[PDB]
Amino acid sequence: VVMTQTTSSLSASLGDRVTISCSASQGISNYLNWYQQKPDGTVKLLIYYTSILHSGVPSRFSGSGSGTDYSLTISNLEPEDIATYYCQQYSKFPRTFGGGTKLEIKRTVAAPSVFIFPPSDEQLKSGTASVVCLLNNFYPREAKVQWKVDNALQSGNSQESVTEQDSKDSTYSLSSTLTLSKADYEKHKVYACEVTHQGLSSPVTKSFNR
Amino acid sequence: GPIICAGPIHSNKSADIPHLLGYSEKICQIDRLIHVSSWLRNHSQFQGYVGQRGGRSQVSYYPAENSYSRWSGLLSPCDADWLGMLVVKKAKGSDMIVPGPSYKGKVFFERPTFDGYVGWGCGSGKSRTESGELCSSDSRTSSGLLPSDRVLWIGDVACQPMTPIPEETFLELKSFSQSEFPDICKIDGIVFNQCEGESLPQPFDVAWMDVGHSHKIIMREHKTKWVQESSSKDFVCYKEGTGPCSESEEKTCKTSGSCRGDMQFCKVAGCCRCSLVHKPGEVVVSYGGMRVRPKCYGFSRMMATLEVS
Amino acid sequence: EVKLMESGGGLVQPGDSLRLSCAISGFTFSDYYMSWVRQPPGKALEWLGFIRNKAKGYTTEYSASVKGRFTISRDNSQSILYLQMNTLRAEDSATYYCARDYRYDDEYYYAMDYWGQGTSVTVSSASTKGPSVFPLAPSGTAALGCLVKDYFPEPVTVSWNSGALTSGVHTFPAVLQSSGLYSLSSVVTVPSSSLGTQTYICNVNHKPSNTKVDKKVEP
Repeated sequence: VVMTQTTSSLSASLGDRVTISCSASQGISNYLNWYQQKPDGTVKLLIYYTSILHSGVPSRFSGSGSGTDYSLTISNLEPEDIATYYCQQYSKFPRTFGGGTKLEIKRTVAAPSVFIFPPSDEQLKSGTASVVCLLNNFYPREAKVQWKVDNALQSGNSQESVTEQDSKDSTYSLSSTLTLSKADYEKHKVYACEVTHQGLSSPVTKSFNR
Repeated sequence: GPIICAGPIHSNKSADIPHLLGYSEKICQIDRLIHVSSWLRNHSQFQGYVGQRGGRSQVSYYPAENSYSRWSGLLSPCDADWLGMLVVKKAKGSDMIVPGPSYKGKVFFERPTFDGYVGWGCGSGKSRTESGELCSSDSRTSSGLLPSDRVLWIGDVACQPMTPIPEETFLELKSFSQSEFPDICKIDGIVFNQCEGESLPQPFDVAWMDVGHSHKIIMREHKTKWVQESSSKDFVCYKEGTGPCSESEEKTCKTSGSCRGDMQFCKVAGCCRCSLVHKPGEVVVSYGGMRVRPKCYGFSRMMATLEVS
Repeated sequence: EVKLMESGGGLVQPGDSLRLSCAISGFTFSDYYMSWVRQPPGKALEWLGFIRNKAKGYTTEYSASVKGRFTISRDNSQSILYLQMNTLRAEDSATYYCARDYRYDDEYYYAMDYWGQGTSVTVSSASTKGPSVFPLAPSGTAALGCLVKDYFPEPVTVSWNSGALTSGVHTFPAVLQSSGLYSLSSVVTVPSSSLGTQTYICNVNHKPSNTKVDKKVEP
């Protein structure tokens, strides 16, 4: 049996009602449970058998559903409820879990504050050059970073990382790290990072010259 | 005698049977043994219908006494097939025909196998040998429109809607079954225990239930008890002597409470007329700690092989 | 208070074996089935198998994923559940939870009602390597940072100015490179009007290699 949680992430505002939806590759005849994992890693039981609330779970939680379709519903998102929500079935032998649904808080659009860093000398003395682009305190998490060495989109040699949404301002921050050889680093002249985001009217680009 | 429609007195063996959508339309078709007939058409080079005048109530059952068929409202493997709840499989060369039943003259006979349900059919103008292994030509069948004695249903079976169980429960039942029947090695060719040397196929009178997983759960000691639900599937709609209500008429009679019916129907559904089908209700097995509402439940004969120690 | 505590994870090489164990508090251990569940990193909870209770005579069941390599077993005397992982392999690396499940056969209510904290297992062929830290020099407000690069086993802590500097720092999730070692940034926004009045040292330590480095980051 294959479970699908429709949305990987899911944005919401404190206090209002939230619904996470679980869909099953075949009818699981109500044998469905709901777990909640918080970032520390901890896991707790919330609902078992579609709608039965596990001991000590608050009443704002409820789940329901049938056949192949099941849903978890917090009636007042409260800050503690910000966590990843996993569903899991037990009609067929390999107990299988969903893919989870992490809960993000909605805030006003925020534009990134883009910085770039050129590879440091210690690093170059050692055979690798790393260019690093930073996107600071942006919202929503979706954003696209483009690396352009002498105006050529370089793809296959960058890696990105996003923080978890901040407790303080509900923003994200992203770092893209362009990993090169010192050979291929010295082979070009203009290095640029391109950032397209909802709060940017036009693609901001910060760049440096070797 | 029947549940809706009295035994059918069919016009011609070459006429085809429609697929109806109503519940009571099908319950009638089962009363007129239309379902076994279609099976034979769909599968065995058969021309026509079966159950002439006698109908479903007049079929032959292997154990000569046969309690569940005394209640018109219990479903047989074929009746449960006709409502999509299960499949009565076409016999394979390998499928073992139990000895005991009187196969002489039979055009269709069926038994539960360990991993399903198997029925046997015969072609035009044919009927089964006395062994069951061959249809020799029987010119008493050449009319194509045969009585219900040409239909054989092996075993004392009941089939009901099943609330399905987590496979975890099934593995745990499966295990207990092996623990009550430690000596059996293979049933109807499906591995029941794992054995080194296995005996010759022997005949096997057994209780079992279909819990809807890989195979049935054979039980030595257990407890069965029946409860009546008054459900929407427990009531049939008809115009007396005119047959069953159409599908639309039926959907309406049960949901808008505006038709007629017996007290038991009106008590729960309010008040074409629909009444309660005669059965003890639905059976609930109690086996090795657990309670299960099974798909089918019965006492059949299957082919088990035993351990050589 | 039902408690479960996993223990015994680490970095082992493919083919290696490794035994995890789960310690029980607050409830009659022999009563409950127990399951082992693993969560590959950047993945979802996988369920692996379980061991029934004394009533159903300590039988076990295993997901296809690991049948014949893993082995669940309990030690009623010590109140410990064990996961025995033989012929380990790169795909096995994940964090491993044990969890007690609640069973109501009469209604078919089967659910994993109390969980451990997780113990992390990494199965890899690479030997521990400590990180290289290179600075991320500056130019309203300014941003500056460290680049922790090329380190195996994952846990790397990064703090700034020995814990004084906390507001406005971001330490990013490590990323596994095609090299098979990890790399990460930790960066901070500072008033640009102090860039040079104030020393910023990011102190990174990486426990598995006993590597500890403080780097000064200057303009």
